[PDB]
Amino acid sequence: GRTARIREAVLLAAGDALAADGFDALDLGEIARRAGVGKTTVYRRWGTPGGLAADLLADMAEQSLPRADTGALEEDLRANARLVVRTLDDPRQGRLFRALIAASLCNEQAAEALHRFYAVRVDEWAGCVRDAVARGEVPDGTDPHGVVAAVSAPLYYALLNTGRSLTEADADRAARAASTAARAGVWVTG
Amino acid sequence: GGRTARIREAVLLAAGDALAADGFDALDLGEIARRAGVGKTTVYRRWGTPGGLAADLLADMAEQSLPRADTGALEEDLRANARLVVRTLDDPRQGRLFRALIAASLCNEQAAEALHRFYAVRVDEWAGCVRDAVARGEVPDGTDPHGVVAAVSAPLYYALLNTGRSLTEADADRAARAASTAARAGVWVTG
Ligand SMILES: [Ca+2]
Ligand SMILES: [Ca+2]
Ligand SMILES: [Ca+2]
Ligand SMILES: [Ca+2]
Ligand SMILES: [Ca+2]
Ligand SMILES: [Ca+2]
Ligand SMILES: [Ca+2]
Ligand SMILES: [Ca+2]
Ligand SMILES: [Cl-]
Ligand SMILES: [Cl-]
Ligand SMILES: [Cl-]
Repeated sequence: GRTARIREAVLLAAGDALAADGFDALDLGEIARRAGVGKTTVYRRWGTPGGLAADLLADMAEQSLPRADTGALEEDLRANARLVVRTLDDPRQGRLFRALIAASLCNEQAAEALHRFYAVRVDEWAGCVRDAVARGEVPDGTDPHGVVAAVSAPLYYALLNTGRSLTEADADRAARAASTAARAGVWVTG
Repeated sequence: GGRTARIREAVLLAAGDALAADGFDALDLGEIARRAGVGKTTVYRRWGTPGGLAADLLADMAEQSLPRADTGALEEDLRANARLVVRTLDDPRQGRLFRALIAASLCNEQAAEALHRFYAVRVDEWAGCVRDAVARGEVPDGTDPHGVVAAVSAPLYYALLNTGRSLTEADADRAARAASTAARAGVWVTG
């Protein structure tokens, strides 16, 4: 429909601008000009740069892809880690994710949406751990969220804290570390 | 030495207070000068920009970072580390300061280089624990100390920045236990 294709264009423009210039530069009147839509429409619908980032993160969460299902926990977590590395190492996507994390640190609306995005992604990949528990590969009571969060965590710590580039070897070690600890019962609750 | 050093101390204290209160976006060098009781021309001359002020604060934070635990056991060392990270990030002031410094790194290349240097200093210091654990035969030869130590802090930050979950002591203890278990199993042996 009309407003659906306008939203699509406005979100594309937002992702492009965030990747280019970061959250500090994101401006709704400019996104309106770039998307070719009335300034009033963009302000009315998204309100602020943080609302625009929030809705971009909503869209990203809604389109997040299903988990791998290989039959083995480590292979599943490796598929996960390698996709996160391919995403963060992409010139555009890596700059976009940095800008969206910056938005979350600057703006409470964007923070809520960023956390919801990671909740959706973790909860999807958590199905791998539920399958590993059912097949007896990891102990009963293993928290799926903790195991999955543990796979992405060192990839983001490299991105953001150490400032190192990520490699496929980093993805494999993130998955191997989490798998090893999960098998040993590290995330068995209580 | 002297008034120049006192001015830097005052300006950096003022910068930390402002970052923690109001964030990177809000930092203004003229306001910092007033808060620190220092002439504004000196503040703009010496630090230039909010990103330069953040970078120098991170330099001071790196220079002052505290020595590692040395308990005689890898997992107890990594647990001391993780508990300190959680106490820092869960502290109202310090947690806000660290979020603001990470925001500065994402927005400003000068602050980014300084941020990465800060984490390099902290990780390299705690890496001493892993080298001790190798020498005592607790983890295999060839274990990468950087990788093990980074692995401890990583899920704590991913809670802070990505999931938005509050951090607990139990989170610290699992972070240390996961990295220790993985390290003993040879996950960070280079090659
Ligand atoms: Ca612009
Ligand atoms: Ca404007
Ligand atoms: Ca703000
Ligand atoms: Ca704000
Ligand atoms: Ca699913
Ligand atoms: Ca204030
Ligand atoms: Ca020192
Ligand atoms: Ca020792
Ligand atoms: Cl993730
Ligand atoms: Cl300024
Ligand atoms: Cl750290």
